[PDB]
Amino acid sequence: SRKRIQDLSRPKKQWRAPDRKLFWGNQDPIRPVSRNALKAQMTQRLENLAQSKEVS
Amino acid sequence: MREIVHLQAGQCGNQIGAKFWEVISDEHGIDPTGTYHGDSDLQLERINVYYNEATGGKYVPRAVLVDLEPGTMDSVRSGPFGQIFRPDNFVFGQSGAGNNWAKGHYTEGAELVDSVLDVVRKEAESCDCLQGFQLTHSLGGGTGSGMGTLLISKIREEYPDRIMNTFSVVPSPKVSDTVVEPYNATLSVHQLVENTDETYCIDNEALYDICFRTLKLTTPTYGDLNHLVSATMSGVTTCLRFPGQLNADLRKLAVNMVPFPRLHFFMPGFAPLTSRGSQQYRALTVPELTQQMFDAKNMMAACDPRHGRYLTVAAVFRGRMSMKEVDEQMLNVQNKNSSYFVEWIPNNVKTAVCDIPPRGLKMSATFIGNSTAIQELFKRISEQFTAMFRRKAFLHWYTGEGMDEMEFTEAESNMNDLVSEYQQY
Amino acid sequence: MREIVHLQAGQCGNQIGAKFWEVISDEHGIDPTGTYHGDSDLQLERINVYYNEATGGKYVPRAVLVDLEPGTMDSVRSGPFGQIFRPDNFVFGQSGAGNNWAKGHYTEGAELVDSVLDVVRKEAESCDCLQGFQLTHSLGGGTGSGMGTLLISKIREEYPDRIMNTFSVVPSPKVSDTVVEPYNATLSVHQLVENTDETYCIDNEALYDICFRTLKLTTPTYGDLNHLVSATMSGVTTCLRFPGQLNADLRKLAVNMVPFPRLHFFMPGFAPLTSRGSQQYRALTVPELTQQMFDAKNMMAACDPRHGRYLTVAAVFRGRMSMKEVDEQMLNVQNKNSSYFVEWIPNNVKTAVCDIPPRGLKMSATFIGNSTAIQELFKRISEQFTAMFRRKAFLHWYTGEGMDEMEFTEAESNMNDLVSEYQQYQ
Amino acid sequence: VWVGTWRPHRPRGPIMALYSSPGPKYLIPPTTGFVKHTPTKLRAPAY
Amino acid sequence: MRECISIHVGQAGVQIGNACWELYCLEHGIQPDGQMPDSFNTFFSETGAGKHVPRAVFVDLEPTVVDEVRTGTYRQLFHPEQLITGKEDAANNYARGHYTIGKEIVDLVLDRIRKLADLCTGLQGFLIFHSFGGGTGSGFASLLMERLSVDYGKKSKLEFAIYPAPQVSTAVVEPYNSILTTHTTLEHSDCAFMVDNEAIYDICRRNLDIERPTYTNLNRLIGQIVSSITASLRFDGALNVDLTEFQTNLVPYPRIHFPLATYAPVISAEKAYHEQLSVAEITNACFEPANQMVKCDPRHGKYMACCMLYRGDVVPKDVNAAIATIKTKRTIQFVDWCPTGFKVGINYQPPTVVPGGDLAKVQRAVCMLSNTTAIAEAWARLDHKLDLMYAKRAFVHWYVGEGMEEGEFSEAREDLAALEKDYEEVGVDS
Amino acid sequence: MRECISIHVGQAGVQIGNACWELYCLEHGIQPDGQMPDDSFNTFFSETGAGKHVPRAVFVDLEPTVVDEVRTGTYRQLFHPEQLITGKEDAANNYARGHYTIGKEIVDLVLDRIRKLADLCTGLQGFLIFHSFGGGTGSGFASLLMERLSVDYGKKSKLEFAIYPAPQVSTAVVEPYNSILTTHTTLEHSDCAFMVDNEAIYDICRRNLDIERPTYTNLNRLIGQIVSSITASLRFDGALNVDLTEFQTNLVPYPRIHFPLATYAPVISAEKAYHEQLSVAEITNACFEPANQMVKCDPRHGKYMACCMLYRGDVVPKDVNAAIATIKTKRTIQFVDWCPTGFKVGINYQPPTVVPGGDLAKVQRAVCMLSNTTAIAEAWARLDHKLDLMYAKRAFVHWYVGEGMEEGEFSEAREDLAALEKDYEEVGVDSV
Ligand SMILES: Nc1nc2c(ncn2[C@@H]2O[C@H](COP(=O)(O)OP(=O)(O)OP(=O)(O)O)[C@@H](O)[C@H]2O)c(=O)[nH]1
Ligand SMILES: Nc1nc2c(ncn2[C@@H]2O[C@H](COP(=O)(O)OP(=O)(O)OP(=O)(O)O)[C@@H](O)[C@H]2O)c(=O)[nH]1
Ligand SMILES: Nc1nc2c(ncn2[C@@H]2O[C@H](COP(=O)(O)OP(=O)(O)O)[C@@H](O)[C@H]2O)c(=O)[nH]1
Ligand SMILES: Nc1nc2c(ncn2[C@@H]2O[C@H](COP(=O)(O)OP(=O)(O)O)[C@@H](O)[C@H]2O)c(=O)[nH]1
Ligand SMILES: [Mg+2]
Ligand SMILES: [Mg+2]
Repeated sequence: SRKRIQDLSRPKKQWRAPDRKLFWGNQDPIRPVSRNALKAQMTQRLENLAQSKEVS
Repeated sequence: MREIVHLQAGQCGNQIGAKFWEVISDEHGIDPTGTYHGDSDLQLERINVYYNEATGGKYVPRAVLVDLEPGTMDSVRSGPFGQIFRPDNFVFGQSGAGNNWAKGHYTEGAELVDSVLDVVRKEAESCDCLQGFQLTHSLGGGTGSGMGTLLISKIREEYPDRIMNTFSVVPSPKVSDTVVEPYNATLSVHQLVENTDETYCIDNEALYDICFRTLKLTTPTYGDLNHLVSATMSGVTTCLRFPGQLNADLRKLAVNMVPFPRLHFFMPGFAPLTSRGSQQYRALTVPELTQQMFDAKNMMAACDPRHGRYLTVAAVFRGRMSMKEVDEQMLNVQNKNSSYFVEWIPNNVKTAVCDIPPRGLKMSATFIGNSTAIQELFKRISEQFTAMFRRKAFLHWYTGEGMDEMEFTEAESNMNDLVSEYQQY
Repeated sequence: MREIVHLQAGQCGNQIGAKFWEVISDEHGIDPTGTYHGDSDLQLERINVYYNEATGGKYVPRAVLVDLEPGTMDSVRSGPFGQIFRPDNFVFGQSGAGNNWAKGHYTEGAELVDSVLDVVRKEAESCDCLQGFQLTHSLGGGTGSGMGTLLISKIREEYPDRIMNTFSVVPSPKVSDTVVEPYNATLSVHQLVENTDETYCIDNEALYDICFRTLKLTTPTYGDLNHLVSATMSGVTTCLRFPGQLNADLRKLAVNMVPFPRLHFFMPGFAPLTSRGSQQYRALTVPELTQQMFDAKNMMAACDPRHGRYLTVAAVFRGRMSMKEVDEQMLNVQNKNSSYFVEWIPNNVKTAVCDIPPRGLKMSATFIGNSTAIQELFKRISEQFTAMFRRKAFLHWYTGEGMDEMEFTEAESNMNDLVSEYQQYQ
Repeated sequence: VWVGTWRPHRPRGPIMALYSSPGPKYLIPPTTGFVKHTPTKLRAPAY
Repeated sequence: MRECISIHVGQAGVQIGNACWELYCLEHGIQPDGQMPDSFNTFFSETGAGKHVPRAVFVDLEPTVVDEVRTGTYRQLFHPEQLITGKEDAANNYARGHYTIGKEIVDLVLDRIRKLADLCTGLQGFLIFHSFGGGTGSGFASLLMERLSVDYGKKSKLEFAIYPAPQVSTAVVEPYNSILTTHTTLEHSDCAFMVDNEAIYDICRRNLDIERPTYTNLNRLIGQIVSSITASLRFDGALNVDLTEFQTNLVPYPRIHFPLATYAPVISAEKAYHEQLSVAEITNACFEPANQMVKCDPRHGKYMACCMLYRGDVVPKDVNAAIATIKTKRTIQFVDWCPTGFKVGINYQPPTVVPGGDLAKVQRAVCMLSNTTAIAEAWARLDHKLDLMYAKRAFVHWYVGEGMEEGEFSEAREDLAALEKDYEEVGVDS
Repeated sequence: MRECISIHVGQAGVQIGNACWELYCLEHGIQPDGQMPDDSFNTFFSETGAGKHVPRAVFVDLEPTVVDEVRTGTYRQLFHPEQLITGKEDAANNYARGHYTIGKEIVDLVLDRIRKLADLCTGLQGFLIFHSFGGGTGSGFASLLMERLSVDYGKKSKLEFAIYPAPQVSTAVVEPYNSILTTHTTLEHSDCAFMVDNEAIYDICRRNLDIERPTYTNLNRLIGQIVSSITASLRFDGALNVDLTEFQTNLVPYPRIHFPLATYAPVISAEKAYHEQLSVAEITNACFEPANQMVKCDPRHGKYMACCMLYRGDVVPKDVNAAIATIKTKRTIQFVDWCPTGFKVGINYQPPTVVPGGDLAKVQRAVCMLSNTTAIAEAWARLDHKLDLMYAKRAFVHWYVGEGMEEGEFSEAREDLAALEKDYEEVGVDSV
């Protein structure tokens, strides 16, 4: 019967992931940069997104 | 006889300088009409530093009002203390730069510079001796961060030896106010390091935290926020205007504070900050002032003292006290938490004591600090810049008005070198 | 110039220590506003043992008011002496305490401890010379029992030589107002045994019996309970404030009191208690205090002192008495009850004679006793703990919030060790 | 943060004030047509 | 800073909330219009002109009850968005309650719950009003609180639900669907009080002199206990207890979380001008077998954890003697693994009376909360009554025709047998 | 200094202008008949020496049936008689006719009126094009006028407030023809395009507002109200002023990606906000609802890249960033990795006005949220699906080529819109 006591003693199951604990007065951002857009991303070939001049 | 000329560009610099010219007109007793209405002598024998004379006893301030958007001109002109400024320094553009550095520096911001250099030169040629250049602006705006840097480049290329002072606000780490904040922030102050020698980084979330959890104000507005900066602004240059027992000018706030020409970034402060609900429950003494000077709750920057290590510290005291308890308290500061001070400099503090405290209070202090934790701010700015740069995220508004791809890389390289040299020491 | 820092954690602790400032501010003649309006001049000389200063002559005590719920600061600020504290000295929380260990020690309390050491270092560094720390809490809840016990650990390592004056309200054998009291008692006095230097164990049941039987109240309110505790509270530190023929400070009441570092749990008391209608009937003399001092029915702890021996006995006499009497009766009670005093300690009693008694009495006394009979209390707390541990009654509520199984086992083991040392030297 | 001998104490569990209300996340059914209508409008007749 | 959110699902909850949101208006000072002629913050927010906002949501799939509420004298008090109607009834079906019609309206009621929780700073729990019998209060509240758990997490949920009375009922499928109701309770609920209808009838027949009782008297007698739960939350007292420890000091094991409710001094106004009650007998007035709000005999199980919230002019000296003389007798029996037993709560506010009402103006008033092993029989009879219907597969075709399956029923019977085994195991001594 | 020119054309544009100049006259002291019973009226009104104020806009249409009521009704006293340009024959749901045969001819007066309106204003700021995407005069004539203005005035800013075809509600059948064929012309010669549709405004007027059976006046007054705060900072002093030319360097990361959304949060009835406190933290939090948008898109499947908040009236500058920070903490609003900053704030010192007797409620707060997302890419997928199903058998091509030009421009739609569809996918791909 002791295994049943161990079965009720198992507390619970959680559903909401706890929210992020934030600290103020520091130079850290709220949403962290993923470190793969830091120095691991590379540009694409059709990235011709430049400034559109006046007419000619 | 020993003058300082004030400059401001942009909405941020203009609305900070407005509160500045209110508070320093109040310390010297000048009404918004322009006459003298103080009731002493010590505020009248050194008034020419910030003001000029005129016929009939009119005291005209020495300031330069520039902005490419003329919207803030009508706001500061029709404000409380807006009728003292002379109507010839009001130079303005018609097309606003609008948070673009290229419009503020190269193609439109440079076209109004020939008009502002004339007024700056005319102001600087009517003084007996020049000591400072006071600039207030925003570090990631368009006109404040665009033409203020151009102005100080022109001044430093024409006046080589005069000390210059920026009182500028920096982008906050928690909330963002513009999407092009990293671009302007990185690319404008990589001409701050090689030009300037005494700069003051101010945040806006730390000022809000000061107004909420220390001053305890329920509705802290911008008019009540720029007064907080203007207090430190007026408190830095106190020994120039009033006598004292250990008098330090701005030049002696440079040798004792700047050991290397790159490392010159300072975080300001102001000690006697408390709510009116506990003003009577404290006693205004030197120990609580020097305790709250070195607290994170009385600084204008979001850099904690923990993150780095203090190099130099300045602390200007005002009022009637004695100096040995001041020096003893500085010694206990150096000796108690010695893990936050550099070992290879024996004394890390500079003290100056004035004689005239501000109105209302009986004593006041002004905290200026140098530490190797300001590099944490530039690490975040370089992080954001490199994240926004390689996708060419907002380079469309730059490369079409006289930019280059490699110029951004040079700015990021300078920032990485600055952070590396801060870490090295 | 010899300073003591006051802390209060939990609403029970805040209630028992909030009235404590009433018997001190009136002893020093201080208005509830804070100004001085007394008649004498001796009570103003040593006022920097509990208070601070302000311009214009207002006096503000040092206190770190700490709680987890903002439902106390609308009450203790609105009480009789709410205006005397300092608004920046208030520390609060948002979420509830829940009367559990995890929300005082690990999850909620561990967030708040960085911001209570800020005000502890605010006050403890503006003093001249520090003696120690004064803390009011309970042993059957979650805030005072758990978070204050965290706070003594977060203070003790910073100040390794100062003294920790804690004040414990112990769960009673017959009355309990909480269902998880044995857990919060064992988890507290597992770690309370090795940081603080003197604990004053107080039972609500014995103190209620004192209120019903000795001074004859029919309807005892909580304020009249806290007043009776506060008399002893201010009776210990009366040598720091007023002159005396035989002075004995807080450190002298620490060396002479423990023979071993872990047997430091004390039974407090207060001698001159009388009914309402029998105050002016006669003058109080010194042979009629020791009979009120050395009886089981004056003791604030439910453990009957006659179920053991006494190791170290204190008597903080307050008033203008002779010294031959206050030693001759101690010799007489030592010879009268030989079996209630140990054999290997020759003198079992310390006397300390002050001068100033409290207002309303021309004479007073204070009793602090360290007796072996308090091992009965730990035994019943351990048995009530193991009653809920042979079947894991409420371990569901702890183990889901960072708790783990076997530290309860080692805390019960720690209680067994404390019981065996307390019995072994008897 | 630990850039010396001092460090901040770390709570072992989540704070109950963190468990707050999620913001805009639910799609509430449209009020035009017949394919998906709220039971709060008197619906228009199809034919 | 001590907020509570109230949800009223089905008719059996909205009809109680009707009495509750006039009792709370009388307890403070807000005319039903909503305006005023500072502790009301735990049920009301503010406007610029000065109206007060009830923090409650009124939802049902039948527009009748909310429609007659809107036409009454509460139109100005409420906002037209907490009064959420529906088109077509849940039709007495646990399947229909949350699968076809009740599946969609969740996205509107939850959006309004989210707008209610953002205006408060100290939100603690949920006050859901439903019933175990029908389909709106049993199916919609099921899935609603089910995804409330994934919407908020550790924030507690307090249902005030009624039970199938052991020898009277209205619906036939009440035991067929009440078992399926509890398949969401023991993992998304922490304390749901059980107050059926027959025992309130017996209470108002014996303790009261009233004849032909209506639903209004039962709703008021339930709302008195509901208001007494949040007494220390709104007002000051000697022993302040809130919802967060109410979760802990009452519930030993996560499955064993269904306690009882009892309001002791329900004495008629006609017999109120002569006698004045006292603490030493009002404590015994909670533990009588004929004074409780569920028709189960307490001798049938040992007590586990008791919680009494004394309200009014109560001094803590004699509640000690009350519990001490409670411990001495033999009919009131606790478990061996709980030496401490009880939980004491004292406030400073006597209960409010309602004009044209039934209760009297008493001085002291104790609300008793307790869980006992006796409720295992109250589940055992509902189990057996479902087993008799299921042996011929009676009403299965009215449930599998909407979206449920027999394979769901095959995972549905055995958990309540496991719960009976849990109660039997936790009842024994060591 | 701070003047702007707005062009109204078509029927949707002219009715929006009819509703909008009501609000423009109501904000200032200008009567509906021109006079008054101060330098904040120079952005929208000129001054004549007799006290008459003349508006800075144009009303151009190829039909007279909708300009006649302006020329005869309440506002014939206000607008310039030669700015009230009327046509002869309708474009009649045809891009080709109103772009090449009848719309080519009348612009010699439209551009002349624009020139004479531009010779009064000194510091011109930009252009506000008011038309619809699914007509002939709205989608063809305004397109050609936008070509001519781009090739004449150079780098002046161009803004579009246009009516987009809803996925279900649509009154015409040639909508995907002359709607997609406008997009060859828009994105090359434009800086922003604030699209709205008609189904989402119906939902807003029905659920947030409580008006039943809404005519076009309600939708057009909502449009006038949301464009009333887009030029709020150009004329009213404020703490954090955001002028017109800094909209584009905040909203536009790439010149192709300049198709943002629009949202006006405090839209509510008189007897609904009376039971409400309308704090800042619960107004900007309502700008991010899917049910508050003026275009039917799902931002849950979209990825925000830029934002702007333009507050009005009594707004404390402290609760704004406190409301942004809690948004940053919530996970329901996800940004892209290459925008770590996100937001832009503007605070003004003027409460929003309300029309007297109108459906809106008086307040002293107003929030306009402008943002571009990747969820707009689904609003082009449905029109591409429509054109692929309709052009597959050459449904209505004879009405288009009958004006004299080939069907090659229809074949130019698929590669251009395919590029606009796949680069939107490319700019939202994560870091991998
Ligand atoms: N106390 C009280 N009980 C009620 C009231 N109305 C109904 N009941 C009880 O509720 C039971 C009926 O089941 P409910 O859950 O209320 O049914 P419902 O809420 O209308 O849900 P649906 O039948 O699906 O519409 C009956 O046995 C009644 O005892 C009421 O107004 N007050
Ligand atoms: N919201 C709103 N939409 C309008 C209004 N007036 C017209 N529309 C829209 O305009 C669309 C018709 O396109 P238009 O550009 O007006 O057509 P046109 O201007 O008459 O030009 P032709 O079609 O060639 O005759 C309809 O689908 C409507 O959705 C209005 O007042 N309010
Ligand atoms: N903290 C603070 N920041 C301000 C204040 N006024 C303006 N700013 C900042 O200034 C920046 C705008 O700079 P701006 O003057 O528009 O640059 P410009 O366009 O080149 O003139 C914003 O990012 C604000 O954060 C103020 O009173 N306090
Ligand atoms: N003797 C006495 N006991 C008290 C008083 N106030 C509270 N208590 C006791 O405190 C116990 C509850 O502790 P509690 O305050 O809930 O613990 P906490 O919430 O974690 O601080 C009860 O058993 C009461 O008997 C008091 O004024 N005097
Ligand atoms: Mg129903
Ligand atoms: Mg047309």
